[PDB]
Amino acid sequence: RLGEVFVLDEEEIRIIQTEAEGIGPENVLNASYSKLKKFIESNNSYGATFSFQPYTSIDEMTYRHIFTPVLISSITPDMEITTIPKGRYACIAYNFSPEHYFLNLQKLIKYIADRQLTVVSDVYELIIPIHYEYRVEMKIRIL
Amino acid sequence: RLGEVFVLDEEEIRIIQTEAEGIGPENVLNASYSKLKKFIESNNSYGATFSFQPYTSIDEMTYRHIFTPVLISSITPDMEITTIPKGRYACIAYNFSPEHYFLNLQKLIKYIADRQLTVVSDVYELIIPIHYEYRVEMKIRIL
Ligand SMILES: [Mn+2]
Repeated sequence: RLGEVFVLDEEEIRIIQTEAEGIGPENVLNASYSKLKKFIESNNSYGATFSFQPYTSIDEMTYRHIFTPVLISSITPDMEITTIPKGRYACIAYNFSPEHYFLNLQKLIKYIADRQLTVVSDVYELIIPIHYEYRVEMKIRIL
Repeated sequence: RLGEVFVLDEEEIRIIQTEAEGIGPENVLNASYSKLKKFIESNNSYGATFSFQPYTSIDEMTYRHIFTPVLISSITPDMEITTIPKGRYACIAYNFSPEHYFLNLQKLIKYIADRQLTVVSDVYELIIPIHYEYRVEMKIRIL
């Protein structure tokens, strides 16, 4: 159940997110996901969102928004309150590793190409720090 | 039922939206809502989104994203597919007029202050062109 696409029915998650001014996977892979954290320092797990495309290489990618799940007021603009709507999701979870990232993205991409699915959201990249290493849940909404 | 806050339970609307690079109400009031249209020319009604705050003046405001309801593929990034989640909304509809805009915003703002409600989204400004004049539906998600 780790390193393979599954389709689940998620409930809705409330989040706080902001614009990911330029930053992309290429930058996080040149460091740690700790980078995104910085954008949202103003919950415990964080994430990024990016347009779903059949990318042929990381460089083509660029994140759109950095977000964090919530659990509320006194929030400035430049930070938005939204959710990750309840729905059917194609998910692929793995332990973070540069080599893995692109590879898994490809699996998800292929999984949707075949199965001729219809995506209705961006790819959500959820980072979950594992403290005894990162856990990554890549998912995208489908119809 | 026109020019007063009501709370309804909307279903979910699928939309396409983009970043509203700087643009705000102050600019649309100096022209027509036709301005926003331009941002999303790449449905029939369009809209804008902005952070919910107890604004004391239009100038303080700046739009966040311009969007349009949908009804699907071959979409570039720089354009995002999302929704206006189903939920309970505090809505205020009126016929567009510069004088009205701020005034009604105030009503909605007051309505939430009293009633001590909890908003969980940005203010959605839905523009509906009336062709025999504009119709504006200002709404924000509540808990
Ligand atoms: Mn945005």
